[PDB]
Amino acid sequence: GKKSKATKKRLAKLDNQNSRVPAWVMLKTDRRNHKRRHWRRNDTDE
Amino acid sequence: GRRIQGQRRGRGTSTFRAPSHRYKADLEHRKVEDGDVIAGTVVDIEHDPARSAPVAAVEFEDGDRRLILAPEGVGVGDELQVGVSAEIAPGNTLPLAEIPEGVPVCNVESSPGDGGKFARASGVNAQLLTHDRNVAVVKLPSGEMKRLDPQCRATIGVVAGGGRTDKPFVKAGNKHHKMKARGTKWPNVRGVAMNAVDHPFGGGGRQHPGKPKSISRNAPPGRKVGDIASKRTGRGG
Amino acid sequence: PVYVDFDVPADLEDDALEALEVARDTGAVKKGTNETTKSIERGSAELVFVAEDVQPEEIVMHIPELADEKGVPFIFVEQQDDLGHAAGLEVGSAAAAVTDAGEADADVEDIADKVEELR
Amino acid sequence: ARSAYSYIRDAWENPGDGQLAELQWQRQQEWRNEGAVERIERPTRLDKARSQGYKAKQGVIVARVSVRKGSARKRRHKAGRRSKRQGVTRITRRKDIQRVAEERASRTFPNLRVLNSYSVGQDGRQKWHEVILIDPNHPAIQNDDDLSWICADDQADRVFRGLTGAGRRNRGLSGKGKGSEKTRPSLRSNGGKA
RNA sequence: GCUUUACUGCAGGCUGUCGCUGAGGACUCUCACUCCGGGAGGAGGACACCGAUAGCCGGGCA
RNA sequence: ACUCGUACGGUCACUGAAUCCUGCCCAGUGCAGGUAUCUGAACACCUCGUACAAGAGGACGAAGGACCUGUCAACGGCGGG
RNA sequence: GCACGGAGGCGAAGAACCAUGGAUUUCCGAAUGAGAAUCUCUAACAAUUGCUUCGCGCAAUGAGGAACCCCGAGAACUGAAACAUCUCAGUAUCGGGAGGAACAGAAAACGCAAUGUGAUGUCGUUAGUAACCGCGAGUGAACGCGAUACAGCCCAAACC
Ligand SMILES: [Cl-]
Ligand SMILES: [Cl-]
Ligand SMILES: [Cl-]
Ligand SMILES: [K+]
Ligand SMILES: [Mg+2]
Ligand SMILES: [Mg+2]
Ligand SMILES: [Mg+2]
Ligand SMILES: [Mg+2]
Ligand SMILES: [Mg+2]
Ligand SMILES: [Mg+2]
Ligand SMILES: [Mg+2]
Ligand SMILES: [Mg+2]
Ligand SMILES: [Mg+2]
Ligand SMILES: [Mg+2]
Ligand SMILES: [Mg+2]
Ligand SMILES: [Mg+2]
Ligand SMILES: [Mg+2]
Ligand SMILES: [Mg+2]
Ligand SMILES: [Mg+2]
Ligand SMILES: [Mg+2]
Ligand SMILES: [Mg+2]
Ligand SMILES: [Mg+2]
Ligand SMILES: [Mg+2]
Ligand code: NA
Ligand code: NA
Ligand code: NA
Ligand code: NA
Ligand code: NA
Ligand code: NA
Ligand code: NA
Ligand code: NA
Ligand code: NA
Ligand code: NA
Ligand code: NA
Ligand SMILES: [Sr+2]
Ligand SMILES: [Sr+2]
Ligand SMILES: [Sr+2]
Ligand SMILES: [Sr+2]
Ligand SMILES: [Sr+2]
Ligand SMILES: [Sr+2]
Ligand SMILES: [Sr+2]
Ligand SMILES: [Sr+2]
Ligand SMILES: [Sr+2]
Ligand SMILES: [Sr+2]
Repeated sequence: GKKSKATKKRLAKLDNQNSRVPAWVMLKTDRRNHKRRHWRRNDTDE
Repeated sequence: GRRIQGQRRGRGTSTFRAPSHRYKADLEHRKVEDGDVIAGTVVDIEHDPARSAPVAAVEFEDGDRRLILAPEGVGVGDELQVGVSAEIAPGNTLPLAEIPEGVPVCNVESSPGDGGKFARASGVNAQLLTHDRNVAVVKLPSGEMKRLDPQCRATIGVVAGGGRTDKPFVKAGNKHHKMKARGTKWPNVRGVAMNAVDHPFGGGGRQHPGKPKSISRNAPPGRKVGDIASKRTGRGG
Repeated sequence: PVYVDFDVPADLEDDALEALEVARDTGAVKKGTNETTKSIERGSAELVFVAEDVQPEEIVMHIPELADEKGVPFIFVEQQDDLGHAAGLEVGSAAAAVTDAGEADADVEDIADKVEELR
Repeated sequence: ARSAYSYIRDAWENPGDGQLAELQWQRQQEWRNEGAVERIERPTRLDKARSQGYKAKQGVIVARVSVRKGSARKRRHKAGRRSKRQGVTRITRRKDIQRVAEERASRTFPNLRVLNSYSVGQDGRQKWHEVILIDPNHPAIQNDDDLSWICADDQADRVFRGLTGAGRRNRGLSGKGKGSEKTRPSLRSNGGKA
């Protein structure tokens, strides 16, 4: 495929959202990333 | 039921359209103010996709290059004329009034100045019969006597490509190729061979129209199939 | 045009407007199709003018026949704005009536005559 | 005495006779070559316009509109219907042509509001109406004691809601008594049976 | 779903009539309107197209 | 749409290469043509009725039908004695 | 901030926090210079209008909103123990449009017929009455009365 600049920005975002909940959020909230996507198992928009 | 093929046609979808973007040009007579001082030279002979007949490219005095509905016997170099005074030779165009009776003509106008409507097919021709100050009588290819305005322009001679119909296609593949150059859906499936839902003649154990084929002129589209308002049928009598 | 049954010479028209121009400085004149219409109806009119470039024509179609059954003489003017200028208006005027001239009765008198003759 | 206006009026009582007959025969030729909505500097029927609220002032516009003559232009049912709902030919629409005309005019002049309209004839295949529209944003009108009412917010697009004279008549609102049980205060409020 | 001389209707076509629509059971004309022409102009013409209605046909469709 | 197409065209159908052939039937049904006479709606017209109107009847009568003709490589038929 | 971490910071120069008003407010979006799956290309009220100093100079429209409201388009399942008129229903759904509410509204009314009432909504009632209808199934008002709230005016023309 050929990605446009905008397409590329959205792909990047999705990639970033795919990171984990930082360790400290755990301690602070005294105890999951409900948006953990996989390139293979999932399918993004567009 | 479902609309029959004749009805699908009217929508003018791609399947039923002519390969227009592939067609060369409109072969209408040139427009002259008056005088007839219009002459050009046949610069080339070309094949016309839309009619399976040759057409001639002409270069006129004033610099107008245009394709023309060529009669039999026209070749490169030859000079053609178009006007009231134009000479009376094969390949020239002038109003019927100026044409001598008993002279085969082609690309005859229906209304003076339309550019030609009658006798344009391969090897055909109209026959100028009677002259007058009010009516020029022409005999068209179908054998019909047509009364026309003597002011209607035409081209002397018969259309090029005569005899085209004398040789058989021999095979489907040949029909195929010709059909692909026309606004026509081909091949043809018989009505009697379809389902009752697709045509008035469909249905039944064996194939056969379950009704007379001569249909009334007043029949609505969808029902007007078979022999339309036939005045008679068969070969007898 | 549908109400105009005769053409008035550019020169005759010239004399009339002039007569109308002095008619306002001296005598009395009416401006407007309505006021003109009432004068003819009241009979307080000597000569009425009717432009020929009136769109729509219904605004003045009645002037001709109304004047005839009232003996009041009438004359046509080519332009609408001229008639308005002659009547001393800053705008145009579809029709005008000279209600009792003034130091022009001599001409207005002749103008009427010249018209009758002009059929 | 009679107004000059009365004469225009009296002529239009029989548009088929007299001078008017000849004027129409001429005009319609030009009209037939005009568009669907042509703005005009002056009303063809002055008396009627003034009578309907017209005024020679800034913000007052008049436009002639033509519409195809006859009944509805309806498409036959593609799905099953009982004989009753199969009709196609003799069915007519519920809005009269004058109303269709007022709406087209108002669409052409989005910023203007329909004040009123009237007929100016027809031939065998179309009808013409002239429409008086007002510019609610022009100060010459915001100050007119006889027209400033049409400047209110609730008067916006009045024609599209039937607030016109032709609108109100066509909605069966003329009679104040017998026969208007299902028209007043609105067709919709009466279940749409009027 | 399909069929037809099943019942009842609806498109559609033919045909008469009224409006468009004018002048002098057959006729001429030109000015509306139509068509041909780049234009001038030519052809046709109160017909035709279109709106309305009436009779006939009408599994094409419900 | 067909159609930058014009009867050597293209639309609608039937049969299904070549070869040798393709009989009889137009009564019914279909299509088409004609039609003295018959039948055949509405508008306008006339009579009766109504101070008007509803309505009844009359005269005229288009396509259509009756009637006649053409037509089966048109639907189809080609038996019993 | 949700959010109870680590580090670090701010707050008596009165922070946090709350109310009111103001500042900032990327791109796409009615989306309006042209184009485009949120970007790009070379000065912009694009488009339709009114006014007009006739120059986009001054203005209007466009799109949104839970439903409510007004104007148009308008089914069928269903009921009638079938079904076609009828019914379901002017319902569902579709097109257009306004407001904080809409619409209606100062009699060419009513017609308890009168020596009577007196703009218009709406609520209660009048009443499943009158009326409609294969006179089947079903459909179905109004005047009046008791209430709520009340408010009446402006043009066209005549004459100027
Ligand atoms: Cl072929
Ligand atoms: Cl409006
Ligand atoms: Cl009362
Ligand atoms: K039903
Ligand atoms: Mg990573
Ligand atoms: Mg050509
Ligand atoms: Mg093809
Ligand atoms: Mg085949
Ligand atoms: Mg099969
Ligand atoms: Mg069938
Ligand atoms: Mg067979
Ligand atoms: Mg006043
Ligand atoms: Mg309400
Ligand atoms: Mg043309
Ligand atoms: Mg069926
Ligand atoms: Mg076979
Ligand atoms: Mg086979
Ligand atoms: Mg853009
Ligand atoms: Mg039932
Ligand atoms: Mg109903
Ligand atoms: Mg029953
Ligand atoms: Mg009901
Ligand atoms: Mg009542
Ligand atoms: Na994937
Ligand atoms: Na508007
Ligand atoms: Na089925
Ligand atoms: Na037979
Ligand atoms: Na903000
Ligand atoms: Na703007
Ligand atoms: Na501007
Ligand atoms: Na049942
Ligand atoms: Na059933
Ligand atoms: Na019923
Ligand atoms: Na009482
Ligand atoms: Sr996979
Ligand atoms: Sr051509
Ligand atoms: Sr041409
Ligand atoms: Sr069959
Ligand atoms: Sr034979
Ligand atoms: Sr002026
Ligand atoms: Sr709006
Ligand atoms: Sr064979
Ligand atoms: Sr026969
Ligand atoms: Sr009150």
